Amino acid sequence: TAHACPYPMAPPNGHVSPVQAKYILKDSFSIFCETGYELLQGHLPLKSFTAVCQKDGSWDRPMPACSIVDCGPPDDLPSGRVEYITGPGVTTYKAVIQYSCEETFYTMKVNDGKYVCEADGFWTSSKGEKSLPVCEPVCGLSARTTGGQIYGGQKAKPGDFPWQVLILGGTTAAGALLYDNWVLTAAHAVYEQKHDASALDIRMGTLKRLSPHYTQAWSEAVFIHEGYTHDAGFDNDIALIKLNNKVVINSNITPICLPRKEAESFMRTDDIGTASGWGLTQRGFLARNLMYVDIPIVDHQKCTAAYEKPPYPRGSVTANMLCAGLESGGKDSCRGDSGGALVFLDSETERWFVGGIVSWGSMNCEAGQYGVYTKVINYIPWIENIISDF
Repeated sequence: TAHACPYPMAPPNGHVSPVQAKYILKDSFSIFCETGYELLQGHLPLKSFTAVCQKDGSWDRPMPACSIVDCGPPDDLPSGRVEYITGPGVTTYKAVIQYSCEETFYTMKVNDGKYVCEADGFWTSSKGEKSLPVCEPVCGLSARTTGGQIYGGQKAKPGDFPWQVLILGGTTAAGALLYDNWVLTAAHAVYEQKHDASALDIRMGTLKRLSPHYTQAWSEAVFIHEGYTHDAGFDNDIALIKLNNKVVINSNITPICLPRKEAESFMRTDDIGTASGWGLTQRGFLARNLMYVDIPIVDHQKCTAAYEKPPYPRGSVTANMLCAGLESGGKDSCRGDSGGALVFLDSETERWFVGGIVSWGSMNCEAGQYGVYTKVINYIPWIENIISDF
């Protein structure tokens, strides 16, 4: 009582493993699909398929499909767009799509935006990446002419300092936007709200600190340099604030660039940096409008020694700080707001980068009393290490 089962005809884009002239009781056959095609019984992908001829006249399992792998509609790229290369709406095995970032305010990182639909069902970059690319904000753009110092306080125009950030709530301080979801500031400015990031009301995009027209952001987490000690000097006075959401990048909101290896070239003694603020840490009155001042780097040895004459503490100025200031810029001109960025012009790239963070300094605006700033370049690995975990 051993008879044949209907000769197995493979589905399109599939084949039968053991090709026998006839199949009878107990015998078997499997179906394997071409590369880029998958076994489907209905809408269910199978690990594999193997039908066995029973005592009946029929096979125990019906023929499955060998259907092309579909990577599905490509995800939306934030601050970017997608283009179908192979053809409109085509998302199956070996189809090609091409991501692009918005033209002037974003640049593409992580790869060139080209993804192919692979056999595993994932859109895959040339580097083998199965995640979306990232549209990073272009940094260091400004509306200013140059570093053409026009002595003393000046009024900021729209787009002059698009990285400028105002930090309200528990503290009153400043910062600078990095990328579209980080804010660089001084540790002394936000140390007390280290265990309470929510209480940091973060605002940007506005020249006027009292304007109802600003862009709002909220801190997710605050990262104090572990080397900063609150009740013992300003060494390692640097902190990062993570924003809960990314901010829109336009003419009024653009991050400052981080200083690259060769940034020391443009921050030598007598090189000109710019500090901006409302006067949050000076005295008397706050400015309604954003102000700035062009100030030269002061010889470190001259500044070290200036802050050692009596009555003063020693070890005040460390290798983790730089000094800048004018030798006679009354009131209007001074250090800046606590946490604010001291910026410089990379002349090769025409991009502004942050070189200092307003940290501390004398009360008497400045001669012989310069501002002291956290030397940002010493902390690049510290900054890179935190921003890479997010």
